[PDB]
Amino acid sequence: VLKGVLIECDPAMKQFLLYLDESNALGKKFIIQDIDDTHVFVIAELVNVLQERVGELMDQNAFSLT
Amino acid sequence: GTSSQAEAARILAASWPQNREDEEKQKLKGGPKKTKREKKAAASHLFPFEKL
Amino acid sequence: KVDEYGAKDYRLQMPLKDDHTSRPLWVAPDGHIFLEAFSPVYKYAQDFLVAIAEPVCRPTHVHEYKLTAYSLYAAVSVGLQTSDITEYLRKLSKTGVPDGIMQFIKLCTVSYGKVKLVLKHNRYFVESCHPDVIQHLLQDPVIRECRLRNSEGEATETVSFEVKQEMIEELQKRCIHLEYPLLAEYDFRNDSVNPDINIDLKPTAVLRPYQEKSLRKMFGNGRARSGVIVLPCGAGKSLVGVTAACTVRKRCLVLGNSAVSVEQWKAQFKMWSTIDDSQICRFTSDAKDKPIGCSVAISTYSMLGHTTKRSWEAERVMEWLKTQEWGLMILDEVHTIPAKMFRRVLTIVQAHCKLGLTATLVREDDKIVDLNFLIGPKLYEANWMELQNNGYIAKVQCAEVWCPMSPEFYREYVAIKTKKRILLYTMNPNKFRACQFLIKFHERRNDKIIVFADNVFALKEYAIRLNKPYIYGPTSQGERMQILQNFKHNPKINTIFISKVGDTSFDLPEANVLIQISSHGGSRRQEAQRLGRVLRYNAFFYSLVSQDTQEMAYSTKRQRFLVDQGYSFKVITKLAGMEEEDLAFSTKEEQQQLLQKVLAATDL
Amino acid sequence: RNLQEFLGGLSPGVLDRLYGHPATCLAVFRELPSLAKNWVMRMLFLEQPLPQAAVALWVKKEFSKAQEESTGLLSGLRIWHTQLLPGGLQGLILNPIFRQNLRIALLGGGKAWSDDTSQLGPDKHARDVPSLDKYAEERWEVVLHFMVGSPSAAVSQDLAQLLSQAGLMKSTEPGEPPCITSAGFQFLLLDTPAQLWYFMLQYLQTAQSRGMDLVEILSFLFQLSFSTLGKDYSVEGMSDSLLNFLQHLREFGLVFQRKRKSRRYYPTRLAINLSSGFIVVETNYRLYAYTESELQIALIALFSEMLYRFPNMVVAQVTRESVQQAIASGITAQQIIHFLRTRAHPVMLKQTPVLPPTITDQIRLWELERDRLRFTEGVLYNQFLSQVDFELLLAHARELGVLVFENSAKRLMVVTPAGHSDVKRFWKRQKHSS
Repeated sequence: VLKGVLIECDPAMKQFLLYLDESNALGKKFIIQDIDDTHVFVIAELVNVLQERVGELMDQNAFSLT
Repeated sequence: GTSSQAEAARILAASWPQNREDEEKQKLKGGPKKTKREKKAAASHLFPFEKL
Repeated sequence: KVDEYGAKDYRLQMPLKDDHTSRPLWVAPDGHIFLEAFSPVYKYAQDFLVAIAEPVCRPTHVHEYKLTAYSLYAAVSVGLQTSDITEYLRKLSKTGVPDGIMQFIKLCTVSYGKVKLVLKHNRYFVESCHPDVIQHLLQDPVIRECRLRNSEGEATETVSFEVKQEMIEELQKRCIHLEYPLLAEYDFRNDSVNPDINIDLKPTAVLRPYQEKSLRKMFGNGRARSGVIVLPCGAGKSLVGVTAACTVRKRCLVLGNSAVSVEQWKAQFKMWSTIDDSQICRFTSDAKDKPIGCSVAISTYSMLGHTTKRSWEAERVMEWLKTQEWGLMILDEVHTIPAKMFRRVLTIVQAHCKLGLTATLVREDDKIVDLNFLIGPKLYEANWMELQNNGYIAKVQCAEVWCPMSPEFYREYVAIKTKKRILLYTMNPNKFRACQFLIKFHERRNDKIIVFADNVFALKEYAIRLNKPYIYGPTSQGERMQILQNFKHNPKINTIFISKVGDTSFDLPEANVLIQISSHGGSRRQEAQRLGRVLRYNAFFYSLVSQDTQEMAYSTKRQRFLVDQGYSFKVITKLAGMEEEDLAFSTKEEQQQLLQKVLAATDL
Repeated sequence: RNLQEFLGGLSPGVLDRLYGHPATCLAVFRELPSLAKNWVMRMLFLEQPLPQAAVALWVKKEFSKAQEESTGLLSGLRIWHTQLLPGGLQGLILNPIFRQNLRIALLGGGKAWSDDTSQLGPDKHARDVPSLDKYAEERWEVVLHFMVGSPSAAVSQDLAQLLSQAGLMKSTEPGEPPCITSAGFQFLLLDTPAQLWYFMLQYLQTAQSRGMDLVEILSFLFQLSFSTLGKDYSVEGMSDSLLNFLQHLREFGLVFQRKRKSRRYYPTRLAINLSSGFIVVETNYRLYAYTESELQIALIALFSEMLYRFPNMVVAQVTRESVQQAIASGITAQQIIHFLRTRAHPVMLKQTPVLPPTITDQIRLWELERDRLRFTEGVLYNQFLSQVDFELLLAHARELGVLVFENSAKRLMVVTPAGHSDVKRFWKRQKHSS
């Protein structure tokens, strides 16, 4: 059996995480099991770096007016 | 393929900004309309293709 | 000055709030004006502020204007004096004028008429009422090269001296740095040296009151000075130029950008000026209607500033044209004046008044500041919101509707970074379906549609898929003309595709729907021009972008001009009846087949 | 929660005792829906119960849903009760005590709600309506500052204990001031009448802890709600506990009283609205607020970036970063939209809707950014050899109610970490039985 965290999101972010898995942008292949087209199963010990990467992607193409 | 149409419609129609708007709609709209003027304002601010 | 919440707070600076709110104005220490639109004195305050400052944003409720040195120069150019402007600013302040604005206004307004630049007998002179300023600027090394041969003292009457004609731009740039701005005032009432022509506009071309304000501000005290007038393309812009040319009553020179704009200006003159075809000439190496010996000459850029060998007939025409003075040199699309070769066009010809007209003054590379001294100060800025409130400009319902990225495209979008992702979000199947749905919906209701789309490579498969006319752009001259001619008066065909060709002032017919896809990077000018092609909710235009891509940031950063103009972009995330009818790319098979052909570019 | 929700959860005896005061009956009546009010007025002079079908035939078939909702609300509030009409029929008649008190409050009868006001003559230290409003605003601002924790606000220890019980602020370490939680921020963002009503509801839910009569407090509060602004009333004629409660009102600014021993008290505008604009929003994401108190400045700065502060004006810009930070602080977009609508300048009221749709849509979209990713800890099962074996285990997990996600196509399922042990034992037991 596998223990971790299920992440549900749009297919765009799911495939972005899939690309991060193969690109080794975090240092390892911690994206272990893909279960659905919109759901993934990732180990929980590095959810923070994934959140940081998602935030960077989101605010990169944002052009904050501040 | 018959299933290809349904799969593409499911993926495209509800990819990012529907999987949370539909949830909010299902978890809301319990009370009645406050006033009829809200519908008038919505009709005035809505584009013609959103009225049909 | 204090940053308790990160906001520049000036509560202590201006406490003069005696009684109590009747003045709809707020001032700032450095400089800024805030105006309340919902006031009974709104019109008078607007008339006062326009003549003294340029706007920075005009939303529906609280207008914001900015105070600049050139704005004060323009204000003092009109009959308004320092005492009047100061007392009226203090009259409507509701907070008290800070003691940082009065000094700035005084400094700006003191040195306005000290130095003038005049043209006489094909000679440029600089005249000063106060002789001391001549010695003050004499020590400047850059000015010394203008005189030739050293221009001893040009003892006349008032101390003046000649300057080099080809280096007039450098001294104009230096004078503002020396806090001695130059003015270009042409007193056309009394010349007796110029052979004034018999031009006279017909008394049937009535003009709207907003054009009256700009024209009156141009001629404040019987003289015409160089300036910039900003009016929408749908509004009357060429009419203002024609009226100005008629009032000046001198030899006029009109400069356009494209080889078809000269025909537009000739048509405008033939429509609203009552001038025989013999005097009107176009100098664009297409018909050669004897430009030598003409009253009004219309030509275009990129030909007056040729850096290569010129045609023999063109060389003779240029030699003739560089030998006489010009009255009210009219420039069109002035926004793209500060270029490498377009600036010297001003210095390659001699004219008294330089009148520039444009609809989209916004430009990147912050070269608009150079236009302040290249031609003159920003004279008039039309308020688009009140212009469309009068009903003479179509109330366009701006829309910003995005489409999600299909999974078959997003993997490749995030995989590639070497500039090959431009086509990817451009050819988004979801955006294609949205565009097709909009096209069909607006055709079902008989609405004229213009579809702008850069990246003509994508536009090829975007237009041939729907089997609709498109302008590749280097097609021909005749094909584009006939396509645009049959576009308007044909119910069978009412939608066309344009590839960056409609990003200028053309003769495109009236349209109600505009759909732009994959425009340029951050060109606010391009989007403003495209919006200008619709107005003339009568109409509405849509912009399609792809989520989670650079197009989101581009659209956000390129709409900041229109929101300052007062337009609001409603976000549309769902399209009603998307699955009601059949659209292209319905299944995944053709969507994934599109990947091979969109990756088939491989331009290496 | 609204008043009806609180009243419906009370025992029938409490509801019956509440109706004994004429002021309470009017407050209950004005909370009823429009259809309910007509039924109450029609049945005002009826001494006989009416058949359920007869009442049901007054409304049309299409609006039967509203009729059912109103009837259910009336039954829950116990305004009327079903009577066994002779012949097997069911009769509906209003509560005699409630009906009599409502008629007295409307037609007249009995003694006045207040004891008297002319017995003591004119007030020696009477104030004015603007002074009362200023005092109420100062008290409310002091309370809200004490919620923040600034030393400028000093209140009684009982108020701090009440706030701690309300959950807005928690005192993790004794002696040190409590720290305001996310619920505290949400309450602070709430509207002033809404904040007053929430505070009163929290007081009433814990009213039994102090040994105070809920009925008396509710009756006195309702009487204060209908009181005329600028007119004092006699303190005498009330139980001591209520007087103590009145003192807390003096702390909250609802009721003005010069001295604790004074026999006069002046209701304020805040007390009137307890029973139930200066911000201009522009299409360019700009807020122009005609306010001077630090309270409104702080509230606006909670969800926006401040730019300029003129002595009578605040110019701020609503940006994505500021709204994201405010949401991370715990405030939802709906609360921000409601706050902007409530404080909307009268000029914007001409627009329909008052706030431009683009700004509200942008705020809602910015709210949706935070919850883009959904996280659910669990255990993944992927070692199913047979479909039938997978189906039985999935059914057992669904019976346990610990399933999070299922995929019958690939025989994949996820269960909660707590329920993993039960699923493991069940799977092991099934193999043992095999």
